[PDB]
Amino acid sequence: MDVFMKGLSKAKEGVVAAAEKTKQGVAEAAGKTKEGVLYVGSKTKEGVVHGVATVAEKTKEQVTNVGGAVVTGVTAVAQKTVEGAGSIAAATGFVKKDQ
Amino acid sequence: MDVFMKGLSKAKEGVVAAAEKTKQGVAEAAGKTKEGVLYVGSKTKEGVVHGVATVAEKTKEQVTNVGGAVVTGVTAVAQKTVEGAGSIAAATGFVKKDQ
Amino acid sequence: MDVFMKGLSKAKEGVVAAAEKTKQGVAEAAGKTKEGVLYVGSKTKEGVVHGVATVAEKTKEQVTNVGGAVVTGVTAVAQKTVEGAGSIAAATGFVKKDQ
Amino acid sequence: MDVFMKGLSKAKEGVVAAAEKTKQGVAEAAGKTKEGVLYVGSKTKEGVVHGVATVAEKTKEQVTNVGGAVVTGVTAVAQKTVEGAGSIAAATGFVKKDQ
Amino acid sequence: MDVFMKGLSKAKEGVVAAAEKTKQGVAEAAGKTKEGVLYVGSKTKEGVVHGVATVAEKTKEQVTNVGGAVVTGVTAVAQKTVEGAGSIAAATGFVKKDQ
Amino acid sequence: MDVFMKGLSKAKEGVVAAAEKTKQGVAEAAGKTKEGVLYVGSKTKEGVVHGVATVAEKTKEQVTNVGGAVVTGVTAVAQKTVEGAGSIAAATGFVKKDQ
Amino acid sequence: MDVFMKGLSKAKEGVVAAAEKTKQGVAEAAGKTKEGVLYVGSKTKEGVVHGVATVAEKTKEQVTNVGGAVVTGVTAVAQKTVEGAGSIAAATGFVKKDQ
Amino acid sequence: MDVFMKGLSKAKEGVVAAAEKTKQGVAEAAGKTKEGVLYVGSKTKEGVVHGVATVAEKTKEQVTNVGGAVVTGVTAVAQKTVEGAGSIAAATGFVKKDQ
Amino acid sequence: MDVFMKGLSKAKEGVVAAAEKTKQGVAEAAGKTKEGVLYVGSKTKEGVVHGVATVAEKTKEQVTNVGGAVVTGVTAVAQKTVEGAGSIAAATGFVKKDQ
Amino acid sequence: MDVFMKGLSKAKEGVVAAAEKTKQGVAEAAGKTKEGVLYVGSKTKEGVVHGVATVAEKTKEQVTNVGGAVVTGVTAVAQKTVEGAGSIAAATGFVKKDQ
Amino acid sequence: MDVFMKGLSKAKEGVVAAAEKTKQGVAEAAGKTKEGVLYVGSKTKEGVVHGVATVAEKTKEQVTNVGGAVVTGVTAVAQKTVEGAGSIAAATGFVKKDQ
Amino acid sequence: MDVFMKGLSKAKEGVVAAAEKTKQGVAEAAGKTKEGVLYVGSKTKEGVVHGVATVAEKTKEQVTNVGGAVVTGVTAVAQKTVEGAGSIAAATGFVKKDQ
Amino acid sequence: MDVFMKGLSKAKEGVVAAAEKTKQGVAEAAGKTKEGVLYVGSKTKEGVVHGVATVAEKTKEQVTNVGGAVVTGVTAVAQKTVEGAGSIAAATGFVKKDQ
Amino acid sequence: MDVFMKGLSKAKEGVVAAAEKTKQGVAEAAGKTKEGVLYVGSKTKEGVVHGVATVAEKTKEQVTNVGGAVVTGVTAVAQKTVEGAGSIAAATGFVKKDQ
Repeated sequence: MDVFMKGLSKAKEGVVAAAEKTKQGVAEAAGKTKEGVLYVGSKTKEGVVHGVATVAEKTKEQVTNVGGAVVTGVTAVAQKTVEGAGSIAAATGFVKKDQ
Repeated sequence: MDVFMKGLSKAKEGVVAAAEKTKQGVAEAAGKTKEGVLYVGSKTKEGVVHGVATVAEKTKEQVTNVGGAVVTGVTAVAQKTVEGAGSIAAATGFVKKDQ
Repeated sequence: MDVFMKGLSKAKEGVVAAAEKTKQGVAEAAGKTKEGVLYVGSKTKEGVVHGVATVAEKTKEQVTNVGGAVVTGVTAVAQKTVEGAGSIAAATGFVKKDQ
Repeated sequence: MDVFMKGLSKAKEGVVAAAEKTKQGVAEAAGKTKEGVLYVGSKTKEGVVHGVATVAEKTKEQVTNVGGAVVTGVTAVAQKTVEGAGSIAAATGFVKKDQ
Repeated sequence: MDVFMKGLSKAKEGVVAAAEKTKQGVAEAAGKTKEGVLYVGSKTKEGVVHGVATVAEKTKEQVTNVGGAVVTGVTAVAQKTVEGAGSIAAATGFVKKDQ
Repeated sequence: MDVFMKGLSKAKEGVVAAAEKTKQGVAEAAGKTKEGVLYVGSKTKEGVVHGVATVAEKTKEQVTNVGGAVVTGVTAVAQKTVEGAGSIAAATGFVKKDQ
Repeated sequence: MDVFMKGLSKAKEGVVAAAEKTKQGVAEAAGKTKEGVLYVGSKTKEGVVHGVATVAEKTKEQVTNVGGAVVTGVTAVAQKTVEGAGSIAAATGFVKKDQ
Repeated sequence: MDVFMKGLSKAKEGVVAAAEKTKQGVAEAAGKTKEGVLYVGSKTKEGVVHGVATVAEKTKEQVTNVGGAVVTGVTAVAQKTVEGAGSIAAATGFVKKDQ
Repeated sequence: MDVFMKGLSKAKEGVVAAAEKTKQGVAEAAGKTKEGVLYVGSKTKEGVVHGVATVAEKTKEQVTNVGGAVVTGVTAVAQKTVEGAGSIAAATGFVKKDQ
Repeated sequence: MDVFMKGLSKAKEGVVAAAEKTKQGVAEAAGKTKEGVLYVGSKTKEGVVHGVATVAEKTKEQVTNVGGAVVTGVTAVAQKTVEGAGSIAAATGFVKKDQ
Repeated sequence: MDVFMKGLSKAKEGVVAAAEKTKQGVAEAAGKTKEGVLYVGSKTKEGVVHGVATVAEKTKEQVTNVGGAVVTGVTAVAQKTVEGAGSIAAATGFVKKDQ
Repeated sequence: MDVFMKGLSKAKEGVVAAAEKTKQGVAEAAGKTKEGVLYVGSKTKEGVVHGVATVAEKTKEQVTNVGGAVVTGVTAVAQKTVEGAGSIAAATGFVKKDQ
Repeated sequence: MDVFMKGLSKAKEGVVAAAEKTKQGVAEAAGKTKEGVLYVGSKTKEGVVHGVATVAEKTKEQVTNVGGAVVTGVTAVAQKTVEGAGSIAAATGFVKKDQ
Repeated sequence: MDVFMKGLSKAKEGVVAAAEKTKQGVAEAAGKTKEGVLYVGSKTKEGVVHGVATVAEKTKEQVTNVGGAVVTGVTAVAQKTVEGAGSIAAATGFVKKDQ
C-alpha cells in the first residue's frame, strides 16, 4: 500500500535522475502556482466564504457580489529574445558511459 | 504504507539526482507560489471569510462586496535578452563514467 | 508509514544530490512565496476574517468591502541582459568518475 | 513514522549534498518569503481580523473596508546586466573521483 | 517519529554538505523574510486585530479601515552590474578525491 | 521523537559542513528578517492590536485606521558593481583529499 | 526528544564546521533583524497595543490612527564597488587532507 | 406569510384561552424536555462529535466507543395515590355567561 | 412576516388568558428542561466535542470513550399522596359574566 | 417582522393575563433548567470540549474518557403529602364581571 | 422588527398581569437554574475546556478524564406536608369588576 | 427594533402588574441561580479551562482529571410543614374595582 | 433600539407595580446567586484557569486535578414550620378602587 | 438606545412601586450573592488563576490541585418557626383610592 510518483518502491538497485525547467529567452507569468505538494490526513480551505444573509423589512433594492477566488490580468510579452547565432538549450536526464 | 515523491523506499542501493530551474535571459512574475510543501495531520485556512450579515429595518439600498482571495495585475516583459553568440544553457542530472 | 520527498527511506547505501535555481541575467518578482515548508499536527490561519455584521434601524445605504488575502501589482522587465559572447550557465547534479 | 525532506532515514551509509541559488547579474524582489520552515504541534495566526460590527440607530450611509493580508507594488528591472565575454555561472552538487 | 529536513536520522556513517546563496552583481529587496525557523508546541500571533466595533445613536456616515499585515513599495534595479571578462561564480557541495 | 534541520540524529560517525551567503558587488535591503530561530513551548505576539471601540451618541462622521504590522519603502540599486577582469566568487562545502 | 539545528545529537564522533556571511564591496540595510535566537518556555510581546476606546456624547468627527509595528524608508545603493583585477571572495567549510 | 400556533392572525375580534397540565396524584419522569421553543434564522448543534481518528503503525487491537446523545434509566412508580372519596380534577378553557 | 405562538397579530380587540401547571400531590423529576425559549439570528453549541485523535507508533491496545451529552438515573415515586376527602384541583382560563 | 410569544403585536386594545405553577404538596427535582430565555444575535457555547489528542511512540495501552455535559442522580419522593379534608388548589387567568 | 415575550408591542391600551410560582408544603431542589435572561449581541462560554494533549515517548498507559459541565446528586423528599383541614392555595391573574 | 419581556413598547396607556414567588411551609435548595439578567454587547466566560498539556519522555502512567463547572450534593427535606387549619396562600396580580 | 424588562418604553401614561418573594415558615439555601444584574459593553471572567502544563524527563506517574467552579454541600430542612391556625400569606401587585 | 429594568423610559406620567423580600419565621443561608449590580464598559476578573507549570528533570510523581472558585458547606434549618394563631405576612405594591 505505497503511493508515490517518480520513484521505485521495492527494487534491489535503482537510479532516479531528472532535469526539469531549462529556460532561455523566455517570459512567463502566473497568478497562482502549486508544485511538489503532498496532502495526507489533513483539512484544507482556500478561498471560501461560508454564509450570505440579506434581510430588510422595507427597502428599495438589495444586491450582493460574492466571490471565493478570483484571478485577473495576467500578461506575458517577448520580443527578439534570441538573436545570437549558435544558441543551444540542452537538457539530459542520465548519461552512462562505462568501460 | 509509504507516501513519497522523487525517491526510493526499499532498495539495497539507490541514487537520487536532479538539476532544476536553470534560467538564462528570463523574466518571470508570480502572485502566489508554493513549492516543496508537505501537510500531514494538520488544519489549513487561507483566504477565508466566515459570515456575512446585512440587516436593516428601513433603508434605500444595501450592497456587499466580499472576496476570499484575489490576485490582479501580473505582467512580464523581455526584450533582446540574448544577443551574444554561442550562448549555452545546459542541465544534466547524473553523469556516470567508470573505468 | 513514512512520508518524504527527495530521499530514501530504507536502503543499505544511498546518495542524494541536487543543484537548483541557477540564474544568469534574470529579473524575477513575486508577491508571496513558500519553499521547503512542513506542517505536522498543527493549525494554520492566514488571511482570514471571521464575522461581518451590518445592522441599521434607519439609513439610506449600507455597503461593505471585505477581503481575506489580496495581491496586486507585480511586474518584471528585462532588457539586453546577456550580450557577451560565450556565456555559459550550467547545472549538474552528480558527476561520478572512478578508477 | 518519519517525516522528512532531502535526506535519508534508515541507511547504513549516506551522503546528502546540495548547491542552491547561484545568481549572477540578477534583480529580484519579493513581498513575503518563507524558506526552510517547520511547524509541529503548534498554532499559527497571521494576518487575521476576528469580528466586524457596524450598528446605527439612525444614519445616512455606513461602509467598511477590512483586509487580512495585502501585498502591493512589487517591481524588478534589469538592464545590460552581463556584457563581459566568457562569463560562467556553474553549480554542482557532488563530484566523486577516486583512485 | 522523527521530523527533519536536510539530514540523516539513523545511519552508521553520514555526510551533510551544502553551499547556498552565492551572489555576484545582484540587487535584491524583500519586505518580510523567514529562513531556518522551527515551531514546536508553541502559539503564534502576527499581524492580528481582534475586534472592531462601531456604534452610533445618530450620525451621518461611519467608515472603517482595518488591516492585519500590509506590505507596499518593494523595488529592485540593476544596471551594467557585470562587465569584466572572465567572471566566474561557482558553487559546489562536496568534492571527494581519495588515493 | 527528534526534530532537527541540517544535522544527524543517530549515527556512529558524521560530518556537517556548510558555506552560506557569499556576496560580491551586491546591494540588498530588507524590512524585517528572521534567521535561525527556534520556538519551543512558548507564546508569541508581534504586531497585534486587541480591541477597537467607537461609540457616539450624536456626531457627523466617525472613521478608524487600524493596522497590525506595516512595511513600506524598500529599495535597492546597483550600478557597474563589477568591472575588474577575472573576478571570482566561489563557495565550497567540504573538500576531502586523503592519501 | 531533542530539538536542534546544525549539529549532531547522538554520534560517537562528529565535526561541525561553517563559514558564513563573507562580503566584499557590498551595501546592506535592514530595519529589524533577528539571528540565532532561541525561545523556550517564555512569553513574548513585541509591538502590541491592547485597547482602543473612543466615546463622545456630542461631537462632529472622531478618527483614530493605531499601529503595532511600522518600518519605513530602507534604501541601499552601490556604485563601482569592485574595479581591481583578480579580486577573490572565497568561503570554505572544511578542508581535510591527511597522510 | 405568517407562521403561528394557537392564535389568530387577522381578525377584528378574538379570544385565546387555554388550561393545560392539571395533575393530581401523579408521578412523572423525563430525561430531556423541550416545551414552547422557537427557532428563527439560527444554527443549532446539540450532542455532536465531529471526527474520529484511530491510527497505529503496529498494535494488537483497537476499539472505539463514540456516542452523540444518550439517555438511560428513567423510572416512575405510583401506589395508592388517590383514596379520598369525591376527588375532582377539572379543567376548563373558557366559560361565557352573559345577560 | 410574523412568527408567534399563543397570541394575536392584527386584531382590533383581543384577549389572551392561560392557566398552566396546577399540581396537587405530585412527584416529578427531570434531567434537562427548556421552557419558553426563543432563538433568533444566533449560534448554539451544547454538549459538543470536536476532534478525536489516537495515534501510536507501537502499542498493544487503544480504546476511546467519547460522549456529547449524557443523562442517567432519573426516578420519581409517589405513595398515598392524596387521602383527604373532597380534594379539588381546578384550572380555568377565562370566566366572563357581564350584565 | 415581529417574533413573540404570549402577547399581541398590533391591536387597538388588549389584555394579557396568566397564572402559572401553582403547587400544593409536591416534590420536584431537576438537574438543569431554563425558563424565559431569549437569544438574539449572540453566540453560545455550553458544555463543550474542542480537541482530543493522544500520541505515543511506544506504550502498552491508551484510553480516553471525554464528556461534554453530564447529569446523573435525580430523585424525588412524596409520601402522604395531602391528608386534610377540603383542600383546594385553584388557578384562574382572568375573571371579568361588569355591570 | 420587535422580539418580546409576555407583552404588547403596538396597542392604544393594554394590560399585563401575572401571578406565578405559588407554593404550599413543597420541597424543591435544582442544580442549575436560569430564569428571565436576555442575550443580545454578546458572546457566552460556560463549562468549556479547549484543548487536550497527551504525548509520551515511552510509557505504559495513559488515560484522560475530561468534562465540561457535570451535575450529580439532586434529591427532594416531602412527608405529610399538608394536614390541616381547609387549606387553600389560589392564584389569580386579573380580576375586573366595574360599576 | 425593541427587545423586551413583560412590558409594553408603544401604547398610549399601559399597566404592568405582577406577584411572584409566594411561599409557605417550603424547603428549597439550589447550586447556582440566575434571575433577571441582561447581557448586551459583552463577553462572558464562566467555568472555563483553556489548555491541557501532558508530556513525558519516560514514565509509567499519566492521567488527568479536568472539569469546567461541577455541582454536587443538593438536598431538600420537608416534614409536617403545615398543620394549622384554614391556612391560606394567595397571590393576585391586579384587582380593579371602579365606581 | 431599546432593551428592557418589566417596564414601558414609549407610553403617554404608565404604571409598574410588583410584589415579590413573600416567605413564611421557609428554609432556603443557595451556593451562588445573581439577581438584577446588567452587563453592557463589558468583559467578564469568573472561575477560570488558563493553562495547564506537566512536563517530566523521567518520572513514574503524573496526575492533575483542575477545576474552574465547584459547588458542593447544599442542604435545607424544615419541620413543623407552621402550626398556628388561620395563618395567611398574601401578595398583591396593584389594587385600584376609585370613586 | 436605552437599557433598563423595572422602569419607564419615555412617558408623560409614570409610577414605579415595589415591595420585595418580606420574611417571617425564615432561615436562609448563601455562599455568594449579587443583587442590583450594573457593569458598563468595565473589565472583571473574579476567582481566576492564570498559569500552571510543573517541570521536573527526575522525580517519582507529580500532582496538582487547582481551583478558581469553590463553595462548600451551606446549611439551613427551621423548626416550629410559626405557632401563634392569626399570623399575617402581607406585601402590596400600590394601593390607589381616590375620591
